[PDB]
Amino acid sequence: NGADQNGNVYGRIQSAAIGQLIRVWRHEAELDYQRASAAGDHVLPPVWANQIVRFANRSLEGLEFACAWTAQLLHSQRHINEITLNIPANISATTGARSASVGWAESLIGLHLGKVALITGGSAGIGGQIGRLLALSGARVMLAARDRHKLE
Amino acid sequence: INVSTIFSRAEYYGRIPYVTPKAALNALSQLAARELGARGIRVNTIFPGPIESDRIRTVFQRMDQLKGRPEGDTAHHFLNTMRLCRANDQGALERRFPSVGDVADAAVFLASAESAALSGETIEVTHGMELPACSETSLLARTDLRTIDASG
Amino acid sequence: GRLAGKIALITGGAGNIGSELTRRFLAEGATVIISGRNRAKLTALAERMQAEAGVPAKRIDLEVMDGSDPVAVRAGIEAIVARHGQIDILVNNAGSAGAQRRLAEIPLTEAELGPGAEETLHASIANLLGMGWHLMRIAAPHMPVGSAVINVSTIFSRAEYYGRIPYVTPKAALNALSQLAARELGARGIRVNTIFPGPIESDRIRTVFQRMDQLKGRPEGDTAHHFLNTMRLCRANDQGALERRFPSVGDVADAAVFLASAESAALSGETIEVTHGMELPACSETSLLARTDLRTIDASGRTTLICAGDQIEEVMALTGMLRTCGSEVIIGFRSAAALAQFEQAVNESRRLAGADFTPPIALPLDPRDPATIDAVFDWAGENTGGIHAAVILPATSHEPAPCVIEVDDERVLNFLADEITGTIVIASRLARYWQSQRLTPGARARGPRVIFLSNGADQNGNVYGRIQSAAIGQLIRVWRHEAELDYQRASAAGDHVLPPVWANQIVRFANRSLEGLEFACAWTAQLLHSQRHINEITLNIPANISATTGARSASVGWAESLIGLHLGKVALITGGSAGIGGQIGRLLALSGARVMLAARDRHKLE
Repeated sequence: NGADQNGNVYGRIQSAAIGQLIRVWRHEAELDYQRASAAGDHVLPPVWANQIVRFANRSLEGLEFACAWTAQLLHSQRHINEITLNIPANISATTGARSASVGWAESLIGLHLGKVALITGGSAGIGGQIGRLLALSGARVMLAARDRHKLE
Repeated sequence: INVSTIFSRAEYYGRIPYVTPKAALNALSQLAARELGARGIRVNTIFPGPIESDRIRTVFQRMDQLKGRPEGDTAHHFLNTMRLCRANDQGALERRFPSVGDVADAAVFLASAESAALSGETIEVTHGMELPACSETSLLARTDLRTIDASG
Repeated sequence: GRLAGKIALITGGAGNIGSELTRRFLAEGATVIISGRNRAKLTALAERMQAEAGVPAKRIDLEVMDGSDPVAVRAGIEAIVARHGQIDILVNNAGSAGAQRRLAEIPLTEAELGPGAEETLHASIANLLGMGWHLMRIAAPHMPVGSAVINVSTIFSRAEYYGRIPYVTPKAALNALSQLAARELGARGIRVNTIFPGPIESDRIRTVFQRMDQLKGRPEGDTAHHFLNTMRLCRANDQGALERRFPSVGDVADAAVFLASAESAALSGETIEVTHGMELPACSETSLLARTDLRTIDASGRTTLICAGDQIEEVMALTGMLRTCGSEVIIGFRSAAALAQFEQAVNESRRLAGADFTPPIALPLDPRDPATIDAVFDWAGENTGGIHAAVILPATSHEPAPCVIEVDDERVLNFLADEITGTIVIASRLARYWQSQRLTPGARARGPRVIFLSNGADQNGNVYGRIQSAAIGQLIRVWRHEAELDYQRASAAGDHVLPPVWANQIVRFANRSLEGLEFACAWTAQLLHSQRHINEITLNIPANISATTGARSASVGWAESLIGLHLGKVALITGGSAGIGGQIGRLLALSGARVMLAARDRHKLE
């Protein structure tokens, strides 16, 4: 039930049913894989299944976060012992950033944390770009130029 | 008063059509209690464990063969899940299956006016079955999608 | 009668609900031994019971007893078992109203007892948590097979029950004690059960709700109206109208008769709530599934206070991970001996690391002595500019007795005095300090952040950790409500005060991994110095760190500013057997590109 902002009871009943199904299915696949390993047959590892809940979201960015975690659980090596994973009603748990995301800088932040930088003529152009981009890297920037409005 | 089964929250093998609808029934019981509170009808749920019967013995043997395990391991495990001992016919304390009379006494408790202040609660006639009530978490951190490769 | 022929003793029967329980139990043929601190009240209850219900004197006994003293309770239990031989029903109902004051105004000593206060924090904890513990401990050796323990807890042990921490925290601790005592007594064949009555219709609850009304700065009846809204059921009144009101003592008495009788044999460790359908969050718990992003955290100008016990390793780790972010640290110990071992460890570390290793600033913080706390606060205010953040660890890291029922008295008194009372004292002092401060207009200052890092001890597991965790979690919930409403009142007054206190707890005793301590320290730093809010109270750690890839220490060093730079590319390097070719191929491989290592030698290339 990606459906949100209304509250659902059929959603809860579906969540309980699917969670029980996932639990019993994981147990089935696990013991089946041990049976196969005892038989020595090269068989696929146990089926790993999980559930992602969304109704418990009041915000807009819940769908993208849920899709990102869906891809994360699908593609990576990550395992989660619990079957049901709810989404917090307000995404104020890891900074904010909307789409965080990764694009246009993640290789950049933290490279110059702890430094102090004074740049001259940073009103616009290359000076503004270097000041801003180094500021995102974690240093403290001291923008000096003539026109006050462009600086602010 | 609805009689559900405790194995709706345990590792209960080979029996999805038996376990899933009962968990859905528990959720329906909670929601129906909420809705019928307004109209003034009390709703109560009971969780009887493995009750003394021939059918449960056949069920345990079936689980034993389907797991590929010697007979009695299912009984030993679910009896280890208990906490309580009751005096047997000879007065000795042992771990044994709860009887139908206990479930009947609890049910007549819930039905009668003596249980007026109870609504949507759950009582377990289980001799102390210790099972995980639920397995739930929340996703409080954003996804790291840079290192994910999904080729092929 | 269902209870005929059995020996039933009820603690705190001199009160309202206790009298109802005594009357109902005697109506069922049970022999009732009423206990209490006042001989006159028990005598009056016995005589009124005999006069009204016609009970023969042979079936009522008086045991004038101090429940908070284990030695006196032991003597009384020996006397009662000498006079009767066996006890069948143990009704744990006694308790006090507790100090109805805020954390910033809670009484610590007898000299601080103001108007409206009947006892101190220590007295409340002794009269609510420890007394039942001792009662079980010395009753069970004399409880025959088939006996029953019924303890009447309160549903307000899982709600925002304002202004009454000494009344709510020991009750949650008592609930945890009830579960674990039921688990252990299952081996001895004694059932243990718990009742959660909601608000109980009486003058006591009315006065309590009124006091909450003034202390909240709210109109009369707001608390009663809210708690009436929290329930589901409506019952027919004396006029037949279907209305919501508090459940009566008779319903709780009927539940107790059901549980005490053999009809409830199959019930062990369960909970029945006579609440007309109370709607409260059963628990607030999550798990940490992703590793910390510590790169963006800057802790300049902040001060962190570590209130720790005898564990040196975790203090070292916390100090290191805190100096990673550049925050200043102040450290206090509950015992001077552990401070001496800390000094010896610091001496060894300074010898090994040379002169550039700065020794941590060490001070004493004994919870029993407010003077040490005040002195450390003044020292921090004068040398570092005030305390901004606090982490609190348990009183001891040593493992308590593996059981809860065979432990001796001195150990129980130690755990009661330090892990429960001391934590509340430290929290009260911290709240007072942080609420005394004022802000200069136009400045955005951050609210205090408090982190209780509980039994980090792993690989063994223990029940005292669970009890402490429940107590601290309820303390955190009620303290958050306290600080929230305090900030609302302060803002209504136009005063620039510090933002509301944000407290959280970190549990570790479920983990089995070696890297658990580093992960917990990293999450402590992240929760302590970032801008983030986690609305949950307790945050457990996964038992095996297989939640986010692996990587051990992930960490950040030597790679992260380069990973993913050239994703999706294909690169062929020539002559990459060793040297600059090997380095460039390796680092590009970490960059997210696909590498074909080409050179002459097979062995070096492989």
